[PDB]
Amino acid sequence: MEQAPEDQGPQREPYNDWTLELLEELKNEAVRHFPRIWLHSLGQHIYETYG
Repeated sequence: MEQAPEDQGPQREPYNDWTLELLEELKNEAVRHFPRIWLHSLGQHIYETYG
């Protein structure tokens, strides 16, 4: 074993020493292609957040 374990199919598990780094990737992903992680996320929390 020398890789991030899927665990019951493709499923998140950020705890591992592998994913300690793949977390680094994931957050990198969340600060690379992140405009609509602000804009469609808000677009969503406006549309859904009616009142």
